Amino acid sequence: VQLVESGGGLVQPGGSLRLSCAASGFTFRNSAMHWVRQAPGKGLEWVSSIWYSGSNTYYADSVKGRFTISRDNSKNTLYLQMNSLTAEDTAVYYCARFAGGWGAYDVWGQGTLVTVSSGGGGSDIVLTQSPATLSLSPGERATLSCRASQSVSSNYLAWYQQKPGQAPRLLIYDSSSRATGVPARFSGSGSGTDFTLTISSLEPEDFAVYYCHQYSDISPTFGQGTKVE
Amino acid sequence: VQLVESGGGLVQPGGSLRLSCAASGFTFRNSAMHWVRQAPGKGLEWVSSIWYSGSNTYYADSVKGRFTISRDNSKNTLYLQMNSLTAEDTAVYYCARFAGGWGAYDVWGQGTLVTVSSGGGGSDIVLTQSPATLSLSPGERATLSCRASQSVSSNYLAWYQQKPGQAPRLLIYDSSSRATGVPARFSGSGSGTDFTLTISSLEPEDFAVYYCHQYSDISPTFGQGTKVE
Amino acid sequence: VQLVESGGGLVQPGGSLRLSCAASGFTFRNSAMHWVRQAPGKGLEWVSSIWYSGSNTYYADSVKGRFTISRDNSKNTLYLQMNSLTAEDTAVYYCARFAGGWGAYDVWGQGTLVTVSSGGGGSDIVLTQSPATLSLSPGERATLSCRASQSVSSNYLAWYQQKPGQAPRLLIYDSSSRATGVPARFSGSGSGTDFTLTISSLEPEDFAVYYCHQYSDISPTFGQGTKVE
Amino acid sequence: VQLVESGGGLVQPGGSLRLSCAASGFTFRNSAMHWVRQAPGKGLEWVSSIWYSGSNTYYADSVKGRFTISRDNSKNTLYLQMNSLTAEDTAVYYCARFAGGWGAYDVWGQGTLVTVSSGGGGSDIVLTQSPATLSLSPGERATLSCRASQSVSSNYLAWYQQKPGQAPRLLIYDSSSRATGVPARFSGSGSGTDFTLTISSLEPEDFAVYYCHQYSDISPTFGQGTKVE
Amino acid sequence: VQLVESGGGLVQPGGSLRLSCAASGFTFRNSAMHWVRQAPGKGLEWVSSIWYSGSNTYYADSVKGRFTISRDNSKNTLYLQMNSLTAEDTAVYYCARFAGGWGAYDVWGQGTLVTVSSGGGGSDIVLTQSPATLSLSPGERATLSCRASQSVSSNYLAWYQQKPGQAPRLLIYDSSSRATGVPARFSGSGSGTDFTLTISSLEPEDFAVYYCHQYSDISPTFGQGTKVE
Amino acid sequence: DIVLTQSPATLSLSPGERATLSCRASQSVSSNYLAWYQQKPGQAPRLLIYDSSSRATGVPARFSGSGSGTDFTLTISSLEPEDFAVYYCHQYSDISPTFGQGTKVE
Amino acid sequence: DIVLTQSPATLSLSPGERATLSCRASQSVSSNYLAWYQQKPGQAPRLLIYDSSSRATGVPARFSGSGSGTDFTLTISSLEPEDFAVYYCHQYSDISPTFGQGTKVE
Amino acid sequence: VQLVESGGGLVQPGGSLRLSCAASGFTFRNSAMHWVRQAPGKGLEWVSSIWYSGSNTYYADSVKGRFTISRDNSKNTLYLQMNSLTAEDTAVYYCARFAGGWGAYDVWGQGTLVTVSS
Amino acid sequence: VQLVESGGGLVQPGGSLRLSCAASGFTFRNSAMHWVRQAPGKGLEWVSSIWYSGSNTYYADSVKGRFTISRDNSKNTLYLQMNSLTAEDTAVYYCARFAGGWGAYDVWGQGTLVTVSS
Repeated sequence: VQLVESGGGLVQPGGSLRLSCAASGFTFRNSAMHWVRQAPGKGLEWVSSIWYSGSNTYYADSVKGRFTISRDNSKNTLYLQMNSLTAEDTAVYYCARFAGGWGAYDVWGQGTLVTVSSGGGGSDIVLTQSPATLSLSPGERATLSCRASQSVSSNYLAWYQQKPGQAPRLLIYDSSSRATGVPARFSGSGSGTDFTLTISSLEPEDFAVYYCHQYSDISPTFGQGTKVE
Repeated sequence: VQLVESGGGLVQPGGSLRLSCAASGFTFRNSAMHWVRQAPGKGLEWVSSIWYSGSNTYYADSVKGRFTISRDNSKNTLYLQMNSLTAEDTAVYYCARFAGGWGAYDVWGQGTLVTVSSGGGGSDIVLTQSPATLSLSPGERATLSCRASQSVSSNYLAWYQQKPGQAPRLLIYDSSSRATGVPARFSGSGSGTDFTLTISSLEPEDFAVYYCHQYSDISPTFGQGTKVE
Repeated sequence: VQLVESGGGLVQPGGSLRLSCAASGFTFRNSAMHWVRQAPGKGLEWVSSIWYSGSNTYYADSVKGRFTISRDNSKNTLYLQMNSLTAEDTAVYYCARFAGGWGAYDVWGQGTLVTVSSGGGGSDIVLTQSPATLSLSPGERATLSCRASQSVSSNYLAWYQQKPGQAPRLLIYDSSSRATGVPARFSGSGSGTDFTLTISSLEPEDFAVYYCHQYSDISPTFGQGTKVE
Repeated sequence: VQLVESGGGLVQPGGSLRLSCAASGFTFRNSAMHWVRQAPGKGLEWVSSIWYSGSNTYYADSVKGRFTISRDNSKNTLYLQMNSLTAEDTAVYYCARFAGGWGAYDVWGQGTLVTVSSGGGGSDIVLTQSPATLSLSPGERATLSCRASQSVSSNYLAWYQQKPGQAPRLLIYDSSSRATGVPARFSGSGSGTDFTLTISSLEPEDFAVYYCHQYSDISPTFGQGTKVE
Repeated sequence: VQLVESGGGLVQPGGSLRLSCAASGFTFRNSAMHWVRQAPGKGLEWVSSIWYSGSNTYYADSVKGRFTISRDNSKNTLYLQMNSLTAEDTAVYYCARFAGGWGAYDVWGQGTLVTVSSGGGGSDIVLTQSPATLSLSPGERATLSCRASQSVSSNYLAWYQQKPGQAPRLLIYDSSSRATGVPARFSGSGSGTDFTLTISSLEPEDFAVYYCHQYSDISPTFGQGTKVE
Repeated sequence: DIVLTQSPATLSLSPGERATLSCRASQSVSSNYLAWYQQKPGQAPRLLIYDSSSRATGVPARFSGSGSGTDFTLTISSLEPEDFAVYYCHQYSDISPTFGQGTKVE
Repeated sequence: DIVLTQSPATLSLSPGERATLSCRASQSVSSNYLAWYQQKPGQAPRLLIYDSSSRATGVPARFSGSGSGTDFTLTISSLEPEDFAVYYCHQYSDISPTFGQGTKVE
Repeated sequence: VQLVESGGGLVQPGGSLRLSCAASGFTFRNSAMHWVRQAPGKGLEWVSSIWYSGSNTYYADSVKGRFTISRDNSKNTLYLQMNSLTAEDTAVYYCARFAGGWGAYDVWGQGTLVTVSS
Repeated sequence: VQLVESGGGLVQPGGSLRLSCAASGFTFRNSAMHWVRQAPGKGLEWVSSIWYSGSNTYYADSVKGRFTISRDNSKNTLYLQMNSLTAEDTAVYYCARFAGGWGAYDVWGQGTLVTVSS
């Protein structure tokens, strides 16, 4: 009793790939066949299922509309056509015979790696903000840090304020330039790889999420934000 | 059926005081009598109990060895002798008749306020540190703020580092002078009412609790600390 | 330059204790010596000061009339005599040399723990009221909950109403018995560990704080209160 | 049912201390009473036992000959006389009632901290060696690190080699000076807080444990050793 | 250039022993001489020091007050008088010449083993808990293991819970008996050498360190604890 | 197997007199784990003394137990009319509990 | 003088595997008076098997001894982590007791 | 703190009978419980004992192989199953709580008479 | 049932040393007691044996004429007097109870290290 997988490989986002699984040693044409995948360093996730003629094929919500399970009982082969692939589809894909109360997934294919990527990565300057959270009171000082993995040329670093449900608002650009209409209690400083945003005396309207942003190259990146609550 | 209370008032720490409770309208000598107290803004707390001739009397753990409950049945009077008074004893004290399964505390005295205090204030310099907690990684910068309610004359402000289970360790004094043996990555600054401690590049041994301290008058005060974790 | 401490330990409320601090490596006879304490989990707090013959000795407000600082310059030893001890005095006590503008508390003792306690628990029946606050309008229904950590034998649980500046007033006892004169809109129910007080139609005079109270053992306990505002 | 403990504190090595534990709520005269201690950050450790006066008192090897357990049944009190104290006795000591098959240690005192120390608020110079283990082959290079918690004055740091069953052998002193008879393949370097021992080409006779040692003050300390396998 | 050590051996707790170290090849009468010890499977630890007349003798806190270092310069002999011995003194003791900046410990005695024990060739019942740590969330199952090196007669094994700063609390005794007031979600099982503590559904109040404890003989022992986080 | 022998089998006494009852074991009773019980006609036994000398809760002071090893005594200082009953001694020092054959105080 | 020869000198095995240890005597061991001991580093030897095949009280069943005359075997059916130690055989059939040189199971 | 007994009565030789003991007022699940019997006009005699899970149940030689002691901790009940009854088993049977060093048999059932006769 | 050993330590060649072994938990007066030693990194080696009064004490050839085994039954103590010590006598020495057909060396002392060096 065996399941021989083939296919997979490295593909670009939006591309297509077909997986196949050739069965032997059991009455394949009667067996329910599933596909299961496992993202790198993650757990098992059911993908799709197919059974006898007269039954519904089933899909996971992530793939419904993009993947197609099929079978050719004349070749004892199971297929998975994967369209509109994105980096979240990167996983090892297993074919498996489903025996339900008679063995669950009792036979597994060996699994094939499907990696969907456009060439990353990468050279991107990584921005790390600290701390993730600051609990303060009105009138107190807020000091926020942004550290870059590489030097930010021309100190092209900006700071944004974002309140819930609203678009980000420019506070500081060119590391130290306070934008027009921004109160003087906001000030930015630093150079190279070490930048700081200081709110001298917090007001009740200053409690929000703050992002740093480097625009010194063709691959703009943001920090993950510091929440001031 | 009433309990008439008397006594109480304002005393100094280490002082003594006796409360009284004269009963009428019931057979006092057969009733169990309790004292209950209520600190300003807090809830009710049982203090002591006493009962019949074979007096098996009980005390709350905090008052054991300091308070004495007693009764004079010929006078229908309940007493509470209060010795070794401290600020935690500040409360409104009630005498109460305990009816148990027939009424719990069914009769209460009107209550008398007992305040233990050695002076009105309390007019000290208040240091407020910010933030209370900083979650940071090694290599990052910690910026700690200490704000004073009044100007700190001569900038007599000091910073201390304290690790779990160890005595405090002087880092900075005179607002900005490093103590002997303190690495250069620690630096203090500020004047008047606004002081900051900055740890430029956090080492694993730098994660601890940091306190600021003003010594510009005869009432030394500390901040409540900032935990760098 | 070192301060070697000794003394401390575990004592009962109202007890007395004496701490010692032997100095070496500096001219102790001319030094200003302080005592500083730190309750478990809390911050640093100044206690007392002593200096040259011809200066004043100072005490924190809470310890005035209870603690006595002294020194024996012939033996280079500092003392702290602690009387009228209560649970609020539980702390690690430090002796420290005060250098003023030349180092603040630049030398510390290792500290000794003083614990003031008449017992170790703790195993009382804990009553937990919910919710802490109820904002309601007249005519609505208030449902107050009281949960006990252990079963309340015989359902000896009472409810009290307290208005600001007044003594508590018995509403319910034996979990479900309305006291004489209590309107029918109040009603208690429950058993074991789960008890509720229900005010069917709130009147303006019903807005107050409500406490539950178990009297099923020798250690009576109250809930912390529910404020119906 | 309660055990009220008292005593403890900070004492000099070789000093004496007496612990007491006052019982209530049970027939103390019939109960076996034990002492249990817990070193800082360690587990529970049995200390001593006492029973009826027709049985023998028992002690752990850690305390036998220096400690004396006793009881005064007329005061329902348990005692532990602690003589000839050593820093190894530093722990929180608990009194406990032993019920055997009817409850093991079912009642505990709250515990009192006993610290046996002669030092001040400062810490000894701590040496940390890294890595803990090095697995290498003959001919290869071994690089060992010793980092001090404080700067080592005059670079008074030494390196020793110890083979199983033998006394340590001096390799390097004054950080870089190679001892008499030591092959040139051993060499030390570094200053202040960062020191290194280098074995240029390992021989089979070099596989041993290596210790660093600072002698820049009156309190000598050693590293915890690096084993070269 | 030699130090010939002698003495040591196996001694009862509380006993006495004297170590000797005979020097030759150098001007012993002027040399600083130290004693250093090494517990089995541990690192080097300084014990005591003696020097010229006019200098202080020094001791480590582990031995100060019980051990006496001395010298007879007319016989070029160093002595260590070891009184009030305890199990924690078990170690190999080395005499060593201290040369400071001219060689640190450049000459060592060969070392003699001192073992302080009252036991026989059998070992106490060793309890091993596993795992050392469990990271769980409220509502989940905690399964803790305690394995004994020998069979625990009558299944006299207990389980305790200890929260930070508090005394241990009895959970289970006689392997399976749940103590009074312990919630039913705690349950113990097992026999002989294999025991288990199960917390069916963790509550937030269950996060603590858990110890097993055998009381089946005259030498009570504890497990080293499992921390549930 | 520890045999307990009580004596005398019968004691005829008046109210106000003292009754001295003896229980002797064939071997030493470990930890002095010996108890005394009172039993009246038609009723269940009642604990009087345990651990050789400890009086159970509610037992009047006129009852007192003493002894150790193999020789134990129950003493009733001043007999009351309600004290006339049968008295049993009981050793619980091992896994095979045994009782005396009883002393009838009449 | 009876010489005991153990083999092999060293056994490298993993947990769960079986260890078969052999003790061969230069002469017949009268009454099969042969014993096996386990010794861990820094500890005293501990009796495992005596009389060639008797498992001592408290010794787990996974240890078993067999053989007679001049050929004896100690078998550990399923090695546990605590079983890795040195094992000695020992003959006490005459007035000159002798030991094997040991087999280290690592 | 009490033990409620039930059962007993008059049975023929070779018959069977089950005794019950319902406890209240203490932690029955953890208690050692014994059965003691007393033949008419004779003395007290220990019969059987049961304790925590992981302990050995014990029987007097005179009942071993015929009597079975058991407990249902969820119901706080002690049982004695008596099989192969003989005229010598005629006695008043008591359940009792065993407190050892803290009170020996400090709580007794009221007893029930079992008579074996034809 | 245990053997409490004492003595040992570091001595110079030609020196003397006496080891002690205090027994409890069995009738020492009837037991045969042996000394066994183990040089560092080597195996177990029998040293000496002693039994009831009227029986022969035995010695290994390597210690015959230098070591003396003895016992004091009134104190339940076994002794080994070690004279004319040499570097080869360096070993951990164990006292042990010899049970023969009923358990060989079934009880061991914890052992004491004797080192002979100059």
